[PDB]
Amino acid sequence: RKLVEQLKMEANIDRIKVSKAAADLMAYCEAHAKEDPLLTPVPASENPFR
Amino acid sequence: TEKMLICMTLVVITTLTTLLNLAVIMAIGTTKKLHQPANYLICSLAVTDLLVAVLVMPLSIIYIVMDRWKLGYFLCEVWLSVDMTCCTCSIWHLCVIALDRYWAITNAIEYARKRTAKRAALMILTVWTISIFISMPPLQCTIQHDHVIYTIYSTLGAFYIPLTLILILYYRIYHAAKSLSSTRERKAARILGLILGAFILSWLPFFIKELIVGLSIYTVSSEVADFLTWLGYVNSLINPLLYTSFNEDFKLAFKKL
Amino acid sequence: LRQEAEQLKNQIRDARKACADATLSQITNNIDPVGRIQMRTRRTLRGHLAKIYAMHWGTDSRLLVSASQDGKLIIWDSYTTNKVHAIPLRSSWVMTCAYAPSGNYVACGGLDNICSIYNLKTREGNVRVSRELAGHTGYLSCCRFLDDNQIVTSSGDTTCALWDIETGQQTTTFTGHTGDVMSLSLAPDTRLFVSGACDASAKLWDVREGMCRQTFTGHESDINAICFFPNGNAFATGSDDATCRLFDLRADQELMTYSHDNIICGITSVSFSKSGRLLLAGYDDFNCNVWDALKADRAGVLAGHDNRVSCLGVTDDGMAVATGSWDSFLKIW
Amino acid sequence: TLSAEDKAAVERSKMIDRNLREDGEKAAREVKLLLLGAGESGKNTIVKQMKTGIVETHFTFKDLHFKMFDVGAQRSERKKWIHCFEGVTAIIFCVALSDYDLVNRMHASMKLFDSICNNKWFTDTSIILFLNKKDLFEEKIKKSPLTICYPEYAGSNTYEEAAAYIQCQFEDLNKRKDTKEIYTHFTCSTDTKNVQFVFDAVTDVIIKNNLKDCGLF
Amino acid sequence: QLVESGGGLVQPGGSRKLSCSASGFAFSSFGMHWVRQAPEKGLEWVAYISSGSGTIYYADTVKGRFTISRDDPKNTLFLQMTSLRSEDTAMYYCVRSIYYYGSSPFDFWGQGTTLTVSSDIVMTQATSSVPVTPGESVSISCRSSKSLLHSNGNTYLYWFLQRPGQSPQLLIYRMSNLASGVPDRFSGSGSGTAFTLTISRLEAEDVGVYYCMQHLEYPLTFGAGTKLE
Ligand SMILES: CN1CCC(c2c[nH]c3ccc(O)cc23)CC1
Repeated sequence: RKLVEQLKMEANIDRIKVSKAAADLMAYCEAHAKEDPLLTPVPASENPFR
Repeated sequence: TEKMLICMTLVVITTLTTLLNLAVIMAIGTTKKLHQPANYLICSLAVTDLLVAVLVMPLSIIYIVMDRWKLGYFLCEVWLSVDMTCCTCSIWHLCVIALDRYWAITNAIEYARKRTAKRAALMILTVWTISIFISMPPLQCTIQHDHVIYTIYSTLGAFYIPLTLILILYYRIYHAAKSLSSTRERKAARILGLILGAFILSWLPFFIKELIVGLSIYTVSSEVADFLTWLGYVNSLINPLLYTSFNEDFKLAFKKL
Repeated sequence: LRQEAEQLKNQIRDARKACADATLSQITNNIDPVGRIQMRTRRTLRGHLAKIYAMHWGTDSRLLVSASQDGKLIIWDSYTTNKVHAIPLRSSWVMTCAYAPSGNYVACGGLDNICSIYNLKTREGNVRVSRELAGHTGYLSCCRFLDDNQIVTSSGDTTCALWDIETGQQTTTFTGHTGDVMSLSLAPDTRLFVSGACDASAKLWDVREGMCRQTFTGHESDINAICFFPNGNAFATGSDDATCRLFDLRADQELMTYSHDNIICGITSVSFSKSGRLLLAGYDDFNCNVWDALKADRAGVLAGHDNRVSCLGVTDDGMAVATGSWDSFLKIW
Repeated sequence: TLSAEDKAAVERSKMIDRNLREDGEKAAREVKLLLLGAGESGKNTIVKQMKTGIVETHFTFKDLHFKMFDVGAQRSERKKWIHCFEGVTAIIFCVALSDYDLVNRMHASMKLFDSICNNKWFTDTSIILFLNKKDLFEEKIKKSPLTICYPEYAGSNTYEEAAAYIQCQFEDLNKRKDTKEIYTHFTCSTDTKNVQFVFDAVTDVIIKNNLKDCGLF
Repeated sequence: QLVESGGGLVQPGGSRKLSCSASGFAFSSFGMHWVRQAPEKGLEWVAYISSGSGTIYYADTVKGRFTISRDDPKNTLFLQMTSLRSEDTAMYYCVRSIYYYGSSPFDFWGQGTTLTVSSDIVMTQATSSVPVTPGESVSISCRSSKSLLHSNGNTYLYWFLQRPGQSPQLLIYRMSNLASGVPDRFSGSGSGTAFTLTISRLEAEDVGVYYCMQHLEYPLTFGAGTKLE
């Protein structure tokens, strides 16, 4: 019974375009890539795991 | 022509033996599932086979191809002693593996507590101790049967009483298995018969001719003696297949590699 | 009241399609691929003697907690492999384990309906059961810490609950899932969390009031893994259909799907790197794969585990990735 | 290399490793048994006789320590947690004979048996089936024939023949006959003999596992 | 809680048994250290026994003369003393310690017992006395002959505060982490070889003797002791 009210409340949320969200995600990825040791193999000197 | 054919056959036999032993040991060591007392005994047998294949077989073919062996006056005694020690150690490893299997199958509950790396180590050390016990007395050059008592005692304590133990333990194991379609029982009986037949056809003729020569019953020819020596040696090649191919854990370990 | 459910679902789908002016596949086409992301097993954590189902990295990126069927939690010093603590569990059946953000508490649970909290900073030294979160009627699937006093739980009851450790009672109960909840994911801001369930749907919830912000669908089978994107505006999920899907909270729909013909088995765990560009998820058949969050390409393979990769975790700093598996070994990559 | 505290930390880790190895060795000898059945199959009575969530019952018999897992309280999805019991030595199944004409719990029990025995996680796991409450079957069958639920049944509605037919139908559901074995037995409210049968089944399972290790099975 | 027993007057060259009953904590998982303090001089390390007696260490002044043993079932720490020298007179403190990442070794010290008889890193505290008043900020300087900054980045240094007529209590461990129950007034910082302890908004209970200790390698050594009044 509560499912209909829950779905109605969920349907009233704000909606966004995919393009801008994808652009923001790509911007975040490129910005934080420099700070991602997995993406860029960190030198063994700074790597705590050897 | 014949010499070259014998050379290639013996070389391929020894190389296959040593590669199979190395594969078995690496598979046992790498895989954690294969870290069990029975697997420890199997690994000990495999390393014994590798030792006999990498210390005896090279000199074996060296002597066989060219009869006049002169690698060393004292080296011959060391070679004979190490060959006897390794062969007796392998036979007793088969015996103790059969004993462990019989205890596990029969005393599956009581033997579980005693099944530990300590027990396997004790078995390995006592097998080595028995082998050196039989091999110290002696301590073209070959062992001479100058003492009937010594040769009789050695052949009794190296192959005959371990053979009796093997037969008794495997008969008891088969009795327990059959008491406990029939395709599974047929497969178990076939495996046991194959193991027993391999061991017999590999070792028994050599000890028969050893008794014959020791007792002076008949003069065994050198060619037949060497043929039976190699028929006993190939037991080292056979053992890893019999003791690993039939175990699903070993199958997975080999497939992983 | 159920007659308008289909109409409202159709309206939601139409709105989503209208707002789906483009897809991430055509937006990231011009972005160069991350290439072959090769990782070696820097550390091999040994000491577990049973199947391992969960693990969690610490906020310091050094200490991690792992749970196995041996009924004990082991705190591993990943930098040196030393076992900081050994915490026997009253129940040997543990399916999840969490490490407090401050590190003062560690929680775990499983077939037992309690997400027992363990105090690592106990005065007596030996780790005790600070609290037991009883009240769930199904096997616990995941309970992730919010702070020293607040923790969320997900179990097989098809509902999630918010507990106060000091009080020991539920303060906000989340309901709406039809299938059993299998995983939890906490956003970087700690304001929202997403839980995946067996009904192939992921729901966004608010911790403060417990209202379901959004509902995500698209998976063809049960969902077993879920993890937030580092920015907190998106999350990826892993399901039994062998395809990982990326969902953006603002978009309220799928953005990218990661699957290959080679993989014909379900996903067990999912995690994101610090930047979120690399998507790492555990897979059956005893190996793990790395997926580009943008290009969706298989960046690399984390092979070496002899059993299913039950759990996967990434350090907050992204220095290394530790993958647990049913072979009772954790490997840090 | 290591400092004074680092050496102490390594020593603590070594002590933890020794404790872990000791606990694992102790648990290896421990027998893990999984308990399954219908809601009213009598599994609670069985565990009570031997001794909200999963319940672990520990008991000892003839030098073997047994721990049983009562998963009847788990109403969640089965395949999401059943895989945890892959290492159980044997699976104990409880079925209520008296519920053959009670509303159709026998149908649900048979579906449960089909799901559990044929599960990929329990391919090599033996099932110790138990037929609970035959003291009610022997009397109810006299008044209510077994043909009410299963028309395929034939012959006189006697307790022995009906029990044999039900057992045969149970082992008919086994799709891994060549890989696993089912040890069916009747509870009969005999604590001593029931525990003896459980011990015998565990011993037989261990012996077959040893034979498999030897390649004979 | 730690209580020491087995003291009293002894003749030179004698032997006596010291018992340190342990309660309120898992004595088995805690390493134990023995520290002796003379009536007027500073703390002196005696011996260390690790959990389970797997590793035992003694100071050069007592190596081969004192033996330390543990009995987990009784939760008691034993120190068999033989051939007691004249200089051995000191108040022996039973110290609790556990060694793991993020731990606080020497966190708890026993009340101690008084006994009367009828290459190593040295810490310098030339600033023996520094008068202070409530509400004032004071800094205590400690220096070492060897760099305590290990290759792993941990500076193995400890600060201990001993109130008049009370056993020392851990103040700061590893030069950066404050022990449980220590007010945030105390702070620790320094270079590889230069060390200093900062006290902010000093109050009455802060009065005592501050000891600088190094834990890079055994034997452990303590500073002279800075007395604040
Ligand atoms: C190749 N080797 C095969 C085994 C043989 C041997 C072992 N033990 C013995 C005891 C007595 C004897 O006469 C001979 C032997 C020596 C040669």
